[PDB]
Amino acid sequence: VSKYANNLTQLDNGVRIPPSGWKCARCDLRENLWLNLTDGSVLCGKWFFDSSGGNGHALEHYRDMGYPLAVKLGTITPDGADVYSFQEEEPVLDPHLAKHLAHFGIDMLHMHGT
Ligand SMILES: [Zn+2]
Repeated sequence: VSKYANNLTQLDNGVRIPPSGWKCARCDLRENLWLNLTDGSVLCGKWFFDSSGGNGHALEHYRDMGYPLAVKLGTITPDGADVYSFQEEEPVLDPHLAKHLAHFGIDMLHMHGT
């Protein structure tokens, strides 16, 4: 569980999650994405060997905003999703996933949670 999730600061500043449901800033990846919990910056992170992209936008986001938390998009299930912390450096959980995703328009139950 993320310890930063307790003190999760969200920043609605032009946050507009795309009609694609997800896709990162830098590269053109449809998967392996990291949706920032704060301002809603969607980035990604390739799984070792990838031939589509996965550049270092995460560090840039730490340079720009400094918010080291993002949801691993694509792993979103009715139960929950995977989250990565750049601050804790670990794959972390969030006891407010549903709230955060719901505030993002991300409905886990939409496909098969109802
Ligand atoms: Zn990317």
